[PDB]
Amino acid sequence: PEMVRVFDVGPRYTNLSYIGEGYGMVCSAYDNLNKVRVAIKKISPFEHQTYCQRTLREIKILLRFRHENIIGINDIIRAPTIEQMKDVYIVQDLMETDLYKLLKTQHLSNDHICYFLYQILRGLKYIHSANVLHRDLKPSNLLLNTTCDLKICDFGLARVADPDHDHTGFLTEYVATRWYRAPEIMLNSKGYTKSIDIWSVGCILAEMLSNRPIFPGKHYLDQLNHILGILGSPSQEDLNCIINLKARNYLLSLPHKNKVPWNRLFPNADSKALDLLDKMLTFNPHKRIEVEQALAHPYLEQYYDPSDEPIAEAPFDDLPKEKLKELIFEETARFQP
Ligand SMILES: C#CCNC(=O)CSc1nc2c(N)ncnc2n1[C@@H]1O[C@H](CN=[N+]=N)[C@@H](O)[C@H]1O
Repeated sequence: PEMVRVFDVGPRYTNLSYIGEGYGMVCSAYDNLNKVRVAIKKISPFEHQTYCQRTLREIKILLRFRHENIIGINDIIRAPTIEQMKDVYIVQDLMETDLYKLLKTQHLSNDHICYFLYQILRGLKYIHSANVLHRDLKPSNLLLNTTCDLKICDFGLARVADPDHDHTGFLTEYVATRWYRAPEIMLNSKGYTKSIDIWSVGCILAEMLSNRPIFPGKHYLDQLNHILGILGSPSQEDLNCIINLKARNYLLSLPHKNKVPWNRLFPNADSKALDLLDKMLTFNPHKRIEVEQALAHPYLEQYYDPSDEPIAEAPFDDLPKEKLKELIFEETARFQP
């Protein structure tokens, strides 16, 4: 068996190269059936029930989705029996880079920003049409190939939307990446509505315009104060939508902050881009633009075509890992001989 930097994927996959790490490690490899290099991630989740959760979610959702702007699973490798199954290998198309790596060193043209945003929202339209929330959209979860085709990846924190149960108290702990969290997560939201993903896309759009995160909070409440430092103080109407007193009185305790105009923050940006940015980065999640409205926005008019923006055929844990291991074993059976 080949070893990189204990990789067990043969004999279909050979000539492995390290790519990176972070629930395991990712390599590229030659696929001797399809005669092309692919990406393989090795996952070792079965001890920690948390790992088994994220792994099962990603596998289940990505095997059910089929969309040009969502990464597919080509193959899954694992032992023939549960007893012998310690690692799972996920095989995907090899993608040249991701948007995080790209924004570290490349300035994007406006034409690239517009194309990337279109593809992000086209993929998100399909996700949301399945009643799924991605819940961790950020640059490193947007893969890009050599021709800038964009595919959303990593559904390990994804959930079925549940708006009726979205309310919670002030300073409720949250897992998804801090810089891309909508302001209501810190105030009164569990992140169970589609508007959580639109906020994240707004943050991605801002970052494409300047190559720097727009709201780089250094800790939990600091995130909210970066957001308010640009958006300014919420209106009386938007406060009145927050019924929870601890959250509301926190906001009322802050000094008045004026809005920072988007065209002062991004003086080179296309004005239509900044109009759509404003609508994605709206404080009140009920007033925030939805995915299909964003696709119809004038910034995207070169690409918008609802007939070519498909939706899903149908919509979409306390569990002891023994049942989760078993669930993972079952979900991955279709790739065995
Ligand atoms: C197989 C499988 C499961 N795929 C994932 O879980 C998403 S990661 C990823 N998928 C890639 C892909 N299909 N082609 C090229 N490169 C990829 N990376 C890169 O692997 C290091 C980050 N790892 N992390 N998290 C960085 O270089 C990422 O660009």
